[PDB]
Amino acid sequence: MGKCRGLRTARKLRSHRRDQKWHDKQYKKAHLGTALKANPFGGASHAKGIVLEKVGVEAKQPNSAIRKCVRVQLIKNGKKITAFVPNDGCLNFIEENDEVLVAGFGRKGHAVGDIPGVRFKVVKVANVSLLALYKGKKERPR
Amino acid sequence: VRMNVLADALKSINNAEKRGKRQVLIRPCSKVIVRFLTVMMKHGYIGEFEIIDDHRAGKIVVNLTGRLNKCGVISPRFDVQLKDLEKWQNNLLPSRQFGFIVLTTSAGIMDHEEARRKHTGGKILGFFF
Amino acid sequence: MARGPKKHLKRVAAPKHWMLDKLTSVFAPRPSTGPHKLRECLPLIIFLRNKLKYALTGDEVKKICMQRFIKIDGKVRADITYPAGFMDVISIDKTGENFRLIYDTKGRFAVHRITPEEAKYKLCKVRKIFVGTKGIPHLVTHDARTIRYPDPLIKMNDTIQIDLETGKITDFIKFDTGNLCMVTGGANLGRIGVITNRERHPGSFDVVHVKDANGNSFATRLSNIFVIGKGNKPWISLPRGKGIRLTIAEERDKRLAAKQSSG
Amino acid sequence: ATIRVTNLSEDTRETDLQELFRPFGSISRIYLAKDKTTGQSKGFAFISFHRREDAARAIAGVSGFGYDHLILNVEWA
Amino acid sequence: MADIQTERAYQKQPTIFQNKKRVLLGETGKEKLPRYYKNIGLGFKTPKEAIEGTYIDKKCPFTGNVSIRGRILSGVVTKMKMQRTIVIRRDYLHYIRKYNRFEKRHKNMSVHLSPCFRDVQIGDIVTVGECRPLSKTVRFNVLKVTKAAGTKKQFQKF
RNA sequence: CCUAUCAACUUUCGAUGGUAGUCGCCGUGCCUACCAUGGUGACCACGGGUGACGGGGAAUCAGGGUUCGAUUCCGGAGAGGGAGCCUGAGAAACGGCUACCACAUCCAAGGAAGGCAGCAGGCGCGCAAAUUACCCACUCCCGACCCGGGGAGGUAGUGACG
RNA sequence: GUGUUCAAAGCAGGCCCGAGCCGCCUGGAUACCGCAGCUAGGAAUAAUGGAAUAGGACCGCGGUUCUAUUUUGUUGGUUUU
RNA sequence: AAGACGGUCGAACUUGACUAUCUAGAGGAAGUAAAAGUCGUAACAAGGUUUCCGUAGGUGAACCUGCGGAAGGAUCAUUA
Repeated sequence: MGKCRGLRTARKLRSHRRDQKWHDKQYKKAHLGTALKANPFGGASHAKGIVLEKVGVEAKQPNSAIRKCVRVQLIKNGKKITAFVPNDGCLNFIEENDEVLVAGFGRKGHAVGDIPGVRFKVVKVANVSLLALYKGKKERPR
Repeated sequence: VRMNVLADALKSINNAEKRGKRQVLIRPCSKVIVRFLTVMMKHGYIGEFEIIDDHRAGKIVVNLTGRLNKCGVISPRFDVQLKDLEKWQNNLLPSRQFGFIVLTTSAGIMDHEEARRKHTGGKILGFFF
Repeated sequence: MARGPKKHLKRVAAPKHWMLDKLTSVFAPRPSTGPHKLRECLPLIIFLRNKLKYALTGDEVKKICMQRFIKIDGKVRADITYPAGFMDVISIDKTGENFRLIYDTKGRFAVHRITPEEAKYKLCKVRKIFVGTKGIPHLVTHDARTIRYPDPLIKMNDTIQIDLETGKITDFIKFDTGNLCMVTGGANLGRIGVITNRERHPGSFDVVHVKDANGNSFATRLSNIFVIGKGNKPWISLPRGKGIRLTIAEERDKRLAAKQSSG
Repeated sequence: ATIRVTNLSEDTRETDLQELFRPFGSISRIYLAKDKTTGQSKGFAFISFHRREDAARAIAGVSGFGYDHLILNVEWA
Repeated sequence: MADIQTERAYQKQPTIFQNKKRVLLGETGKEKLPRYYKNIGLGFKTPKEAIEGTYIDKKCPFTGNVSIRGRILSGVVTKMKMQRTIVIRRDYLHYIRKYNRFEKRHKNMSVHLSPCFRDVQIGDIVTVGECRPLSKTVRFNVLKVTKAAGTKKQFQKF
């Protein structure tokens, strides 16, 4: 347990709780604004960028595959980020300087899967939805 | 030394009762202890007590019974305006069908059923059931 | 900013007891400047076309007023949003009907027809009784009517029959214990009753213990008590809803019993 | 204001500059001198910022910063 | 009490002035013209000190033109330093519902001390009353300096 | 609201107070003479930070709590930034003025006129947000007035916030 | 409280008379207020109160001196009370 | 009426100083990930020199040693 509980000790409880709140990792990163400064999501939810280059990534063990990512510089945030390209044989439709809409993954602020330095995934290629291309609802216009 | 006297008495009885022991020596002995014991006694939770008189501060020998399950202390005391009584009663008692919250009101140290009728609140001492 | 006073008032920010709607209109009538304060007032329009329903446009309301068939307090008005108040009499000269405004204990302004005998005068409580300039005395009523040379024995919280034919004092009623009062505003809105005791406290705020007709006892501030005449001697009748005090259960029983039993 | 950029490549177009000059605030427009008779991107550009602070920040940083293996030169227009 | 010729300007009270009439010389008062005193009500009585006075203070509500209206507060004198002002520390309770105990809080307030109160010291309980702002910090004025048990020098033998 | 990797702070260009005056719609170190040496802090002052307007209110929580509040209503504040002013009971006013500063416009080169954080619309910005429409008939506001004027406000259009 | 067809909501409504009944009538409750302040009842609980080399109570009383105004019509002086 | 005396409010400008925020940068030295390569064998069973602390110095490196500790050692146990 281990706390004060007199008849005037309101002030002591009020401030002690506030002081200890800051320790927690989940709390601290968000409240010091670190999340915005380091990662492009936190203070945004989606972000559009221009494709710098298409990268092949010879995925770190465990799991033997070529993961295949794109490198994107986001227009709003101004940060260079490597983002996973999901869906099967869908790397193809990306082109250098053809944009993409990037969004976070699912861990939030930290790397996913077997691959470090990637914590984001592509959602639209050519701003017209990678999903729609994969299904074949829509065609690649570019 | 002792910054509450209720808390020591209540524990003393419970620890006796666990053993099956039918005596305790509680002290320092105060007016509030007497009053708490009488209300407790009336409902049958404990047996009769006898106050021995000294010029130190007094000592009480309580002959207890195992009709009690727990006498808790609400230390530090809180205000109860008859709309935190309900919150306490659901929280810290096993049913609303039995058990008493015992408070001190300006109309006397009384069980909370009597408090509800008077509509006089005060400070919460403890409870039992 | 804020460079001067507003000339508008929005609806859904107007006082409840005028009995306007919620958001179905975005502007309330707003009282004009006059003898009473805007909180306690009842703009002429709300009485004329929302209670007595003689207009279904605002265009009509202006046209009604210009006929000058409406006198308010014996004097000829033409203001579209006249700031009428407590015991102000409205005189329709085309139909011969005199209506006065007095609170229900529900808290809604009553449509309360009175005879033209009772519309000759109204009882106004003194607010100040003033030794004016060059040693001439005056009384000043709540509704900001200054009457010179008033009766020379009067004192504060007296009531005063003002006459509306001719102006001036037309006798007075002395303030004494057990006088009839209507307690106006607050949680004691529209209740009638005697006095009992007026408790005096030096410095601001003095409370007046009132006992109503039913026998429910309560205090309010002196400010919230309005003296409406002499004890057990009304000069205008009780309004609808008792005008005394009624419980929500009793009120429900009346509402269901009277409805589908008329016609 | 308006800032001039020089030592652009013919593989560096308006789009390549657009993402480059966003950490120095948002550009209003990027005009780039092109001639299609000879080459593509001549060598000079004119970036127009909306705000005076953002424009000056660009000139300071970008001059000495490498982009496509060349030292970009930026200066007040 | 203290003279008003101590400064560099002689003062008078309103509508108290010299008629020296036909007879030679004064006034030239023998107490610097009749000392006018008046009550302030609300369970306070003008003391001897007002009547005895002739002081150049006029922030006193028993000889001045200041009016006392509003809240009447009490405090303990935390500091007396320089003339005609004291500092009182006003203890109050700030209510906390969120924690189930609540906390004392205080403020120090500079308050005028009239020369209608003398034989005063630090630790004294004092009753102050609201007034129009006399000076930038000081909104209040000492109406009565009480002595009062819990303070003692009340067990005596002289 | 957060902060001690902010512990002493406030006046030489008043900091607090006394006295007297100038001044102001009026109180008051408001300002000034003279005279005092005050005032404030571990009960967090002082300093720094702040997508820090405030409230009524909103979302979720057994209870306790936690989180939200520019945003249909109320108060305050500003109308490119600063400073000054006129009219008037009320304005330090951008659909008033005057200067400067930053922006923009016309020019015959001497000059001259300007402020959409009003309604629509456009550009820029971005992940993000609609008609360059119709009407004073309603609801109210203003005026010399029922009569007129109102991007107040109503009306449609856009609208898988929900 | 109220029959928006249910409902989100809204503050409405319901009857009688052929349409001269020149008509009758119910409503738009009540509840909530960080605090502090104001009023008032209680006196438990937690603090708080005093008489020690004496002090508080009851016109208990005296000798001494002072000042204010009633009053002996009025106004002044002296002397008391 | 221009103009004009002296003052007050005072935008702005000019020269030094200051702090915060942002950004270029040859180079230097760390930690992390990054994985199956190169040199030892340090701790893990007493790891074949039990481990580790404070502190000082030394060893290419793990690490070793002196001086005082601890057992979380391999000793809860040594004597007429």
